Amino acid sequence: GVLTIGASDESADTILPFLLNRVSSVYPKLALDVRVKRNAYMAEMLESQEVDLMVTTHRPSAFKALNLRTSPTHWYCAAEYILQKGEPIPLVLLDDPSPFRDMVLATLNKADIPWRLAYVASTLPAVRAAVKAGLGVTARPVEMMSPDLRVLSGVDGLPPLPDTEYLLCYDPSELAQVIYQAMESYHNPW
Amino acid sequence: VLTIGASDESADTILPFLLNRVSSVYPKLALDVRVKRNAYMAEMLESQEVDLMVTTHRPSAFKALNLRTSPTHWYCAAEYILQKGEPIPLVLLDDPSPFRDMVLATLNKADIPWRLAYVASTLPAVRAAVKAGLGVTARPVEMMSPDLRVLSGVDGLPPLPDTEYLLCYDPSSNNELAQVIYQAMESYHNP
Amino acid sequence: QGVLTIGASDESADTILPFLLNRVSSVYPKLALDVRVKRNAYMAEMLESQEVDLMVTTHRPSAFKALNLRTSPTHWYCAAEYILQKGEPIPLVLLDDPSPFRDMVLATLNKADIPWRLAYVASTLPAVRAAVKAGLGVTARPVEMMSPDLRVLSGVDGLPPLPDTEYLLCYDPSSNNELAQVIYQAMESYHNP
Amino acid sequence: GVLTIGASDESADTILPFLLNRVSSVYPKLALDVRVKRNAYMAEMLESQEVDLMVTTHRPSAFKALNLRTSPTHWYCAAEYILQKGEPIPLVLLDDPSPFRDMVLATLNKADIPWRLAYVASTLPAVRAAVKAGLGVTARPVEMMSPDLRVLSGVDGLPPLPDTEYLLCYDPSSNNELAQVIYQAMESYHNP
Repeated sequence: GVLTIGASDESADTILPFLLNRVSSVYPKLALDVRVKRNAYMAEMLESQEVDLMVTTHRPSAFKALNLRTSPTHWYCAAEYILQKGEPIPLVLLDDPSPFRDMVLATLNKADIPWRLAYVASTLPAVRAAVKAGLGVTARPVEMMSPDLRVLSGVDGLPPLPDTEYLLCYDPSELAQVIYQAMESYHNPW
Repeated sequence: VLTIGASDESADTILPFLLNRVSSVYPKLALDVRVKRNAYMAEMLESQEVDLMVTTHRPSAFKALNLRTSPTHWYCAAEYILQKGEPIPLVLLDDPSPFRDMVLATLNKADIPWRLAYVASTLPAVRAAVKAGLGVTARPVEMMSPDLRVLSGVDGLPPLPDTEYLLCYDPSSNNELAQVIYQAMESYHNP
Repeated sequence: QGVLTIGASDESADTILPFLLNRVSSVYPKLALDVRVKRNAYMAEMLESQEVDLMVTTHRPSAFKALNLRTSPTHWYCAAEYILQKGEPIPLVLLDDPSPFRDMVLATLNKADIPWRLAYVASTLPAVRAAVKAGLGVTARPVEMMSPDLRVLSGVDGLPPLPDTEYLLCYDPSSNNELAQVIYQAMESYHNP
Repeated sequence: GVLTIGASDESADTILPFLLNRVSSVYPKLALDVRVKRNAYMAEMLESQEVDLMVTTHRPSAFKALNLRTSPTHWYCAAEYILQKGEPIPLVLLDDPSPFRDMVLATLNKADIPWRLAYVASTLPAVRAAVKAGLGVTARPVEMMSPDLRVLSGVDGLPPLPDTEYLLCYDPSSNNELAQVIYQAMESYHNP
């Protein structure tokens, strides 16, 4: 057969290595089409059966969703960046939609923290680069950590964040089913 | 409103350096950084879609300032087993990528048997397959993570050309942002 | 123009000593730098005996001035594909005493009635990280240890939160070393406007 | 019983995750204390039988030595470090002994390149920290590469460097049956 996997850029390089390793070890005859789009497009890709399985950081509402990894989410800035207390937090964000864009704005609002969109771009590479160059502050899971970056946390004025879930998602409505369930009886243990 | 195009490769490696300097010396100026695949960089700078370009493929018709020279290495999974004797299983982009063109030529010019074990459309798809131990690729030395192991001559792979990180400009436009920023980044690498 | 002796613990030598040594050897380009790197516990003794003029540690002293250079979150780590069986005592990878992180991880887990066992005790950090990555157990370290070999354990895995780790530049006020104080006075004027 | 492995500070965290991982899956039956000392002191530890195995990047003369990893060795400096042309190359090195210091000076003499010791340190973390702080140049295996750093190659005028071998080391003239059984386990599992 031909297994098509959809993964967000975010979960593509963090948790797809471990999955894609296991896919090509138990079913070694099977061709692998890994399609990477933004995290927003992942629902439409699984609904329209463009992909057989999905690895996302945004829980869907209509599809069974197995959790592969839960990461703490951190505020990030450049290692030598200066977070100016008093002015709005200068945010470096994706354009609409990334739940993370939606999520970080909600979190700073619920803490009465002014913010600003210092840099909006359409891809993670543009966002990652802008934080590292120190154009402002962003939020991603703990796996984005490089020596380029520093964590901004409560003492710098930034509120706690929800966890990141890296979710394998499957549509109940044959090769999608067996691979999901092979990851599910191999996830807990045994 | 300076629009900078950067290859998927060179986006996080060499654009932090540039994007830092533009938004510090000319801190007023809005930034549209559009990042596409490595091949589309040539087309984008001529068609005036971008003001500037940062790629690892030297163009022939554009000014090209070299921002960094890194060695290119073969990579496989840290725990990968490369079976010497049977064909080199490549993890590559689909056409086009100069890295693909360079890898096949370097394997062809040294008469090494190979195969496409995995052809992908994006770097995140390629990296995942290398790290999962689906085959080998060649990328600049900046991709080295603990997931990966370096293949060198010892394992049967010939040396690879350097990776050049290029800031590129089209002189045939009226773009002051392009020209003065290209000359400004020339005032740092070699004033 | 003198020879500045800086003491750093294994952890804060790697994380923030590049940042420190960069700032020192740009304002005083003539000044020689002797950095002696030991465990985190020997750091208090070293500054009082003026074996070093200044110290960078993650354990706040009781007797010394302390400039805060970075406050990082502290996280539990295990190997990326490690399996934490809920129900068995947590197998810990630790240093022997003394190490602040040990005292914290033991105090942390005791403070919330979670059983543990010493799956691996090591003598040095390179041994500890190697043991965490080998999937021999759990640890707690600042977020700066995070590599792809590893996975972070949080609340959903049954582990309590951790107090932050502070990377502190310290000075002996019971001293006469213009070197220590004036270099100390340089580091807060770049970490704060 | 108790398996004592010595690792260099260098190779302790690079390739010892794999070995100590493999020891504890085939023999979860034995306790193991890994003590990491400087890269030179590894040999004396195995001859004086303080440790049963060694993992080093400096080949010893008296002991069995399994090749576990051959990775390219590179010049490093700070990502934005500025290497002047003719002026002598300012080196960031350990003080004697680290064979790496011996190797950097040996190869820089084979091509007649002027140098100077801009920064000598006591520990690997102090040397790497000075390289990252951008006080000069060092040469370390490709596993040191982080975004802090840039690689110096031929383009900038520094000569080529030899590979690094991460070697599992054992003394055959000592009858540690546990040492050899772990050596052959890493030898029958480094070759499938």
